[PDB]
Amino acid sequence: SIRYSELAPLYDTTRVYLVDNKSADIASLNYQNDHSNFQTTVVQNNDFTPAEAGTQTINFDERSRWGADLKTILRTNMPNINEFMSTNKFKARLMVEKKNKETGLPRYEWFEFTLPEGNYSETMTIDLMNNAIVDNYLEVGRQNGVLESDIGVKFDTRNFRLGWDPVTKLVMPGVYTNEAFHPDIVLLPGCGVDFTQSRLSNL
Amino acid sequence: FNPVYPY
Amino acid sequence: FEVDPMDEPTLLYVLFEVFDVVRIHQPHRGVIEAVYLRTPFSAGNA
Amino acid sequence: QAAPNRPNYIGFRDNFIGLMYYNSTGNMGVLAGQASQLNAVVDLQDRN
Amino acid sequence: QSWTLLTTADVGSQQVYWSLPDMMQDPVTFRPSTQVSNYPVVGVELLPVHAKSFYNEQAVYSQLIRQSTALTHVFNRFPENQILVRPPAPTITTVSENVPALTDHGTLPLRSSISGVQRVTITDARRRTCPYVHKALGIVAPKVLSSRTF
Amino acid sequence: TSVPISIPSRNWAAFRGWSFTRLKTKETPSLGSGFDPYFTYSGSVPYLD
Repeated sequence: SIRYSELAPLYDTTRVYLVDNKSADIASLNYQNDHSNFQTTVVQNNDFTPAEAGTQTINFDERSRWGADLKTILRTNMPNINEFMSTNKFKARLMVEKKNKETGLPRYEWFEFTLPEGNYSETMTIDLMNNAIVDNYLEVGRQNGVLESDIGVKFDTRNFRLGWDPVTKLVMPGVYTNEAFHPDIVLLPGCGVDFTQSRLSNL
Repeated sequence: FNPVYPY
Repeated sequence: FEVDPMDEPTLLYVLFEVFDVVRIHQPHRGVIEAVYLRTPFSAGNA
Repeated sequence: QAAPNRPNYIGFRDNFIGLMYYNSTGNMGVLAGQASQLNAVVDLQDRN
Repeated sequence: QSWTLLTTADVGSQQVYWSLPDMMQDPVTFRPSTQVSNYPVVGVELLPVHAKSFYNEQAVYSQLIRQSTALTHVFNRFPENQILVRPPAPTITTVSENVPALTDHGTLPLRSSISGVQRVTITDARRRTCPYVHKALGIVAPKVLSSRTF
Repeated sequence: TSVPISIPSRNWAAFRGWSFTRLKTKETPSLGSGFDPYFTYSGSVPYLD
C-alpha cells in the first residue's frame, strides 16, 4: 500500500517520477545545482505549491521490503575538446632557445597547451593542437632563437615511407604522399609530448 | 635503374 | 489578512502550528529508528 | 568639516544561528547508526 | 610497438553514475554518504555519445577547399616544408553524436518512507558532476519484494 | 494593503493555533541551497531569529 498522507492508498504498484523540472518553485533548493545535481519533488499533488509539497513523505507499508525498477532518461550536449573531459590539455617538451649561453646547447621546456573548447572534427583538432605548438613558438622561441625547422612536435597523419625505395633508401617522389593514415606524432631531438594529465591520446 | 615511380 | 502599505515587499509569516513529535526507539545497539509526525500537514510516520 | 563613521559592530549570532545548516533537506544531518542506513534526522524545510 | 597501442580515433572511456540517495537504499557495499562524490551509485551507464562514422573519399581536396575558403593560412603556416605542412585528413572520419539514453536498470530496493523533495545526481567516473548533462529523468516503479515480518 | 491567502484543502486535524507575524523580504533568508545568492543584508533575520 503506497500510503500518501493526503490521498487514498494506492495499493500494488505505482510510479514515482523524478523529472529535471525544478524550475517552478523548487528552485530555491537548486540555486547552486545543475541539470545533473538537482533536487526534484516526487510529490505531484496538484493542490499544493511545489514547495508546500516536498515536505510530505510517500510511505509504503513497512511490513514488506519494497523494490522498484529504476528506468532513467538522460541527454547531453557534451562536446569534443571541452576541459572537463580533460581534453584540450596536453604538455609538450619544446625548444625555447638555440645555444643557451650557459651550456652552448638548446634549452627545452615543458609547456602545457590549451585548445579552445568546443566540438571539433578529428582533423580540426589535430590542426588546433598544431596551432598551439606553432602559437607558443611565436612568443617563446621566436625571440630566443630557433628556426621553424626547430619546432619539434608536429602531429602528423601521413605514412612517411610511401615511396621509400630500399635500393636508394629514400622516398623517390620528391614529396610525401599526403594521405592520412593515423594521427601519429613527429618529434625532434629533445622534444616530446606528455599525455598523463591529458585525454587527447584517445582522440 | 628502374625507379618504378612514373615521374 | 490585511496589512497597511509599506514599500518593501514584506512577507507575512503565518505559523499554522501543530503537533510535531519524533519518537526515536533504539532497539539492537547500533540502530536508532526515528518515526516523526506533524498533524496539520503530515509527515513520515516513518 | 569632519566626523566620525558610525558604529557598525559586526559579530556572531545568538545561539550561533546560521552556523549549522539546520533545516534545509539539502545539506542536512545524520545521527544514524554507523552500521546502518536511515538517518534519524529528517527536517522538512518548514520547521525553523 | 610494445608499450603503445595504435587504435582508431575516438569520442567514451568514462561511465556515468546515477545517485538517488533519498529513494533507493544503498547497494551492497556503498555506505550511505551525504556528499556528491560519495553517493551510493544506483545505476551505471555509458555516456550517450556514440561515434558516428563518415566516408568522404577525397577528404583532402576538401581540406584544401577549407583552406582557400578560410581566407587565411593560419592552419598551414609552412606550406612548403614537407614535414611541417598541414597533415592530410583521413578519408574515414568519426564524429560524435550525443543520442538519448533511455536505460532500464533492473530492480533494486526502495526506502520505506520517501521524502517529497528528492535528490538526483549524475556523476562521472571520478565522481564529479558532468556539467554537460541537460536532462535527467528517473522513473521508479515500486514493487513488494519480500516480507520483513512473520 | 490586503493579502488574500488560501491553504490547500487538506486534513486540518489537531491544529493548535495560528500565529501570524510580519517580516521583510530583504531580510528573509532564503534557506535551502546554501549560499542563497541573494540575502544581501545582515539584519537580524527575524525568521531564523
